[PDB]
Amino acid sequence: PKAKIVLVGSGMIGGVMATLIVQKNLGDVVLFDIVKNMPHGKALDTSHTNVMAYSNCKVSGSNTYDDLAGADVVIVTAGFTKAPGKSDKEWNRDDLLPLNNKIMIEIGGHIKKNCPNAFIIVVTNPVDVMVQLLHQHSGVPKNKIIGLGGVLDTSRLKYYISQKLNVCPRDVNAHIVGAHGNKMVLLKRYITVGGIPLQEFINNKLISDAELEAIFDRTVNTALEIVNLHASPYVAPAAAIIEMAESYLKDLKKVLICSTLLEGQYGHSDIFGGTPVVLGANGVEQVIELQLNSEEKAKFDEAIAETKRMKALAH
Amino acid sequence: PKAKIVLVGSGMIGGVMATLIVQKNLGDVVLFDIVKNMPHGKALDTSHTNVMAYSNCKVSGSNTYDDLAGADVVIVTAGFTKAPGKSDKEWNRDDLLPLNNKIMIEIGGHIKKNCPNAFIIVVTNPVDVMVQLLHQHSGVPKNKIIGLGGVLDTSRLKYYISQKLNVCPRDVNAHIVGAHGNKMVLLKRYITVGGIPLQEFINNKLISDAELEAIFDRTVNTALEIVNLHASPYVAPAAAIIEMAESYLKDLKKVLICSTLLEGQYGHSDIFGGTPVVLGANGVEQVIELQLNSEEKAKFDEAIAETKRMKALAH
Amino acid sequence: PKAKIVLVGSGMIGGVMATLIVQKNLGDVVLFDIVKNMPHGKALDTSHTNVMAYSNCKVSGSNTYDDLAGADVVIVTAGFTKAPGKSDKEWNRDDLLPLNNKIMIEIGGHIKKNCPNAFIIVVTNPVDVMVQLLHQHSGVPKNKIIGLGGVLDTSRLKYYISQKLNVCPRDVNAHIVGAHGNKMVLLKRYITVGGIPLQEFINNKLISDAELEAIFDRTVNTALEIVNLHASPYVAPAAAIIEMAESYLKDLKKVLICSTLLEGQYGHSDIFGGTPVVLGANGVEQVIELQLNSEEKAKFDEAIAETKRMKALAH
Amino acid sequence: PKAKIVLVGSGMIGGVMATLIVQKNLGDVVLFDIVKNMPHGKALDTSHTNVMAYSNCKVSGSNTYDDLAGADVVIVTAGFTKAPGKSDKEWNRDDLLPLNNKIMIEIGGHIKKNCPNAFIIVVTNPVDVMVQLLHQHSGVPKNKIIGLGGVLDTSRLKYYISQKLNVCPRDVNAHIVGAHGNKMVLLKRYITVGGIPLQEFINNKLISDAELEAIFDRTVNTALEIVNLHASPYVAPAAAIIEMAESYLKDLKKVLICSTLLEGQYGHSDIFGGTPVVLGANGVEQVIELQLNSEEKAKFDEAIAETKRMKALAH
Ligand SMILES: NC(=O)C1=CN([C@@H]2O[C@H](COP(=O)(O)OP(=O)(O)OC[C@H]3O[C@@H](n4cnc5c(N)ncnc54)[C@H](O)[C@@H]3O)[C@@H](O)[C@H]2O)C=CC1
Ligand SMILES: NC(=O)C1=CN([C@@H]2O[C@H](COP(=O)(O)OP(=O)(O)OC[C@H]3O[C@@H](n4cnc5c(N)ncnc54)[C@H](O)[C@@H]3O)[C@@H](O)[C@H]2O)C=CC1
Ligand SMILES: NC(=O)C1=CN([C@@H]2O[C@H](COP(=O)(O)OP(=O)(O)OC[C@H]3O[C@@H](n4cnc5c(N)ncnc54)[C@H](O)[C@@H]3O)[C@@H](O)[C@H]2O)C=CC1
Ligand SMILES: NC(=O)C1=CN([C@@H]2O[C@H](COP(=O)(O)OP(=O)(O)OC[C@H]3O[C@@H](n4cnc5c(N)ncnc54)[C@H](O)[C@@H]3O)[C@@H](O)[C@H]2O)C=CC1
Ligand SMILES: O=C(O)c1nsnc1O
Ligand SMILES: O=C(O)c1nsnc1O
Ligand SMILES: O=C(O)c1nsnc1O
Ligand SMILES: O=C(O)c1nsnc1O
Repeated sequence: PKAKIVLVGSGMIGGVMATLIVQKNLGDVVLFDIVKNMPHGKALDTSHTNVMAYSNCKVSGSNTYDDLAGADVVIVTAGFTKAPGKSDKEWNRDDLLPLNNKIMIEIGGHIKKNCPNAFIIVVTNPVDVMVQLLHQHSGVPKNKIIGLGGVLDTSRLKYYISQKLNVCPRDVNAHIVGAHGNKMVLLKRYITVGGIPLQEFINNKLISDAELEAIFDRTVNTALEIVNLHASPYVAPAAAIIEMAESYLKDLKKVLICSTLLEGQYGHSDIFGGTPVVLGANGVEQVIELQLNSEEKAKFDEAIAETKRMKALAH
Repeated sequence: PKAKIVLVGSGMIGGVMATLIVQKNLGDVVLFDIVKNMPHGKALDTSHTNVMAYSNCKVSGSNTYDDLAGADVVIVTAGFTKAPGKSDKEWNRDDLLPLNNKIMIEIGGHIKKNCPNAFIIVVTNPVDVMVQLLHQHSGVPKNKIIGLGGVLDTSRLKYYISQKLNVCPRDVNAHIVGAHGNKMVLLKRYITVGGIPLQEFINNKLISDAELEAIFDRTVNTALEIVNLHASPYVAPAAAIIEMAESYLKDLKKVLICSTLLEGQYGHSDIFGGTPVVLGANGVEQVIELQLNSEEKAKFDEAIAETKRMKALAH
Repeated sequence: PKAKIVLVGSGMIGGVMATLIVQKNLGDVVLFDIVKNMPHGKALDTSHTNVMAYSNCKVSGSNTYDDLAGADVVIVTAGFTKAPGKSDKEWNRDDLLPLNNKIMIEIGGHIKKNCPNAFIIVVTNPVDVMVQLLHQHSGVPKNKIIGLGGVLDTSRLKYYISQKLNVCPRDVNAHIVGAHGNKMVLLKRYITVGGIPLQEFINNKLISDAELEAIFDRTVNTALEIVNLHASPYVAPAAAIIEMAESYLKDLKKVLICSTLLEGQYGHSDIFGGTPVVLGANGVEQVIELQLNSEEKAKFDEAIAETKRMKALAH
Repeated sequence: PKAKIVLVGSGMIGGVMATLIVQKNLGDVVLFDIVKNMPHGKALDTSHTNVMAYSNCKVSGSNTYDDLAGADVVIVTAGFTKAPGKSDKEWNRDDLLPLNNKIMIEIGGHIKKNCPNAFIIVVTNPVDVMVQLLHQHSGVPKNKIIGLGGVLDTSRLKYYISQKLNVCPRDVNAHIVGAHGNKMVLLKRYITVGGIPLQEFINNKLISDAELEAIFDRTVNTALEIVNLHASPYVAPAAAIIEMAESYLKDLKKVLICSTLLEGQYGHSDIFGGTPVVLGANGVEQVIELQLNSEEKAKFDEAIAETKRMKALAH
């Protein structure tokens, strides 16, 4: 029987996710939200695309937490997108902390009761904090919950480099680790193009170090760039989440960078941080530790310290 | 070289269209709008999905009409979604008439100048009126412009019946003609399930005539149902438009119900109305005239009369 | 975890099936055959396409019946393609009877022992006979075993008509029932184009009755036409089988014409015959009985009588 | 209008290619061969899959060279698969030289006359020799003709490593250069897993150097392994060719290792050899030169020397 996918939060990212799930025929979808009627409306609209897509996925709205019962995958976007009061210039994910904390606790209790065996993907910011909080309150095993970060951050870095080099976007591979936010760690040493070290393209003057520095800055500030032009990013975040959910559902075993519980990797324990993992039928099947140098490790440490700082304020 | 697809209007439907184009690798996309910066922001967000989708489609924003130059396909959603002043209870597509008319004229002039050989899909309501107005002002051949209607309306009818019968949505086929709006003509006689007349399923008590009447009413009022729950429909409309655009771009020759210039079919000329057409490389390759009975023709006439009434008020 | 799909028979059709399964990422594949080493060779070749296809399906060869253990779907092509001694001019599926009978019994015993809960698709000719024999010896429920016939036969009829009318092949729908072989029943009354009765296109002189008669004859004799040009058909048969297997695996609920146990439909019981069925997670979820007229019923009876004649000779 | 793809040679690889083209709706297909009727038979069988695939690609057979007229892409598999007289134990691509040389000249003349603007992919062995011969006789620009090699060879290396590491096959990237045959150059230094250097996985004892040496040997001898089990490889070769053809047709700009004219790269000129190239709308858009060390260069030189040796014998 089809997988049951519950989207806890039916806002902008939730809507794109439901659309992409039907396009890919991935499973039945529940759009859950605290807002009355809205999820039912989005679900109805989305359900009709089964015709155009040649798919057969139910799409239903919900205002009832117990509809989590029987969930195979739960995706959590519930929460605030901006500190009610701060300008778009001064956004920052850190300010979402006080707004989204209590929400993870409430959701965690309902997961523990209704679907303790579900695979969980957390999106709510600041994600590296929120994911651990949900882990602690839902009681699920460490191999069954991850947070969105690296797939999204690297899509931007990969894309921008592919534009400069005039190659297929997917042919650029790259790693961003530690945390999802302004302290994200961009690993220049681990960038490849068609499996070839980026340094060879730099040596050939096909792309310069200065151009790469500008792309790095653009990558870190992308969410901000989009807000200064439109609104909180939702299309690419949704596509990133679905790539993760799909790897689990279809046992693809893709290597994808996500927030996961660290147990000594990079010298860190008792905290979640971004690192390449392998996602398949058993959830997080492997946690891959990059063999970072001391300079890279120092930056990783800065990222973890910021997650810890915000974790303390959420309590 | 890739097709160039210009979305004239970068609102809700435009955003889903850009997303679906990248998912399907259909061509380069321009999100054009009169609103400053917003299209650039949506384009940036959407562009990153090339990575997750294994695609290579440029996505760019625009505030400049001359970016229509070189367009292979132009999709027009530009306009108003609601009479600024009327409640959601009392919506009606007819009220969008005074709000969207001048916009078609302006767009038509820019198409004539920049991309006279493009294939045009009109979405702005009331669509059967707006499409003819754009046809007259853009100067394009009758085989190169159509309006959205039947693919969207029938997706709802097909979906609702498939739910009751527990079969694949695409396996239900159905026809709604005349016009897109409250006078749409639902043809009960032309419904099939797996290619089998629906009447056989009625004879077998698998679905009743009364159940079908309720589905018919729900179908006509779907846009209203969604607004009373959320907002103007955008996900299914977008998927319907892309199915049409894809048939053209890839020379699929799909039979799809769209608004097209009538030249004697059903007894009507000099007006656009909804009817099955074949869409391929040469645009509207065939206009199919259903052999309607007198009772069905009477309803078709009512639909055309309403298009004519609104056409007169737009002038 | 991924579905396990065992192909009992690794000849021409088995090879295309394995290829298509990897293309669609449908599940792990076992190519089983009595021929030593050959299945291992085909499996190795096919396994490499996971790279090009972005898939992750194991493909393994087997010469051991107990590898049926854990099978979710079993597809049976094992047997003879031609009476060793008869020319290509005089082929006939009936002559395969004495060559393939004992093989179904042997396979059935291994299914009963190793995978009694698997969904079975039988291909070996004459299929309407062989499928019932396998049903009786494997002990599986009637909703869990079907035979290939109508999806393949109608693909030809649909294709040939689409060529004449210049429309998308999938837009032509049609029904062929009773049995797969020279007595197949072509139902002219149940042909549609874009959901529209074919008779309307005949009335419009877009296709004539005489042209349709020629297409009907070509359809019945297609296997023979291909043999007189090349060899036993294998590419379309494989695609037809995979469409069936996919509907089951992904709970699509497609209406597809297949050989299934009749329990009074068309007046027949205790025999398998071709009729539209709905295929989903629970196997044959629905058996649809077409409301045939007496002339059509007479032809259906002729088809069943031929299945019965050959059934008797197989015993 | 749809691309026209002519398969010059309708044997085993040609058949899989036609099937995959229809699955992907890539363009119209002509199966050309010198064997009477056979291509027509395969074309007929394959054409029916348009129904199951939701595609609309014509598939036609041909025994007439002038059907090359209007070709957008030409794929050449025409020739011998084995020296008529040598055992399967002692195969070797070198022995195909005397059997396939005159065939390239004949085909080249017909291309120059009928489709001088087509993009050409050469498969016939020994490929690095045959591709240059076809280049010289067809008169096409150097950016419009390539040979199959690295995409196929690396699929095996990538696959075998992915099996050991339990990750998605596509997540392993690797490079094999110089020539397609027993002198292929496997570059251990350029292997990555999820974009991470393979050496990190070796350091972590997840895979050993000894295991990699065995995989390397298996990779070079794969064609032989399959023949000792079944027959000349055809499924993966076909998938590799289609990935190349698709990158061209859809302007994907994928980095793919293929045989191309060298003009100083690696110190070599006036010969074709395997190296990463970028394939898009303009054919070979970029030729990428790996920054090989002296030890790797020495092996590249050995590969080129073997191509030169056989080139001389073909004249
Ligand atoms: N991890 C990452 O890489 C990214 C994280 N995000 C974060 O994801 C979150 C969602 O983003 P959007 O969808 O754009 O926001 P949105 O505001 O459009 O949607 C959030 C929805 O959650 C609902 N909600 C509030 N409490 C709830 C509860 N208890 N249960 C269910 N629903 C509840 C709200 O009514 C709202 O509809 C934000 O915190 C954003 O910062 C956004 C992009 C990327
Ligand atoms: N034909 C059909 O079956 C359907 C038609 N529609 C109609 O499509 C239209 C668009 O719907 P949505 O995208 O939801 O509305 P929306 O309001 O979200 O987007 C409309 C966009 O057009 C822009 N615009 C205004 N004048 C313009 C101009 N001269 N050039 C370019 N852009 C301009 C606006 O700034 C706005 O961003 C509405 O009229 C709606 O009624 C909606 C659903 C179905
Ligand atoms: N139902 C339908 O619409 C169609 C049915 N067919 C039938 O399907 C059958 C297979 O066709 P092809 O693949 O082209 O034939 P094929 O001859 O290429 O393959 C048959 C394979 O079965 C193997 N085999 C024999 N006994 C076996 C056993 N006990 N267990 C496992 N394998 C065994 C043979 O070694 C051979 O490799 C034929 O009977 C053909 O008539 C073919 C096309 C359509
Ligand atoms: N480059 C690579 O990585 C690989 C190359 N190959 C080579 O590709 C070639 C084809 O392989 P298969 O399809 O398995 O062989 P095959 O023997 O099944 O097909 C070759 C076909 O070419 C036909 N032919 C002969 N002369 C012709 C002409 N003048 N015009 C058109 N057709 C002609 C033959 O009748 C035959 O049907 C072989 O040389 C093989 O060694 C095979 C695998 C990989
Ligand atoms: O990175 C993003 O796209 C983003 N938008 S709002 N919150 C985020 O993490
Ligand atoms: O039918 C619709 O989905 C619709 N929403 S607003 N305007 C429309 O025609
Ligand atoms: O119908 C067919 O394609 C066929 N080829 S051999 N046996 C068959 O039923
Ligand atoms: O490498 C191969 O798959 C092959 N089979 S025969 N000739 C070849 O190059």
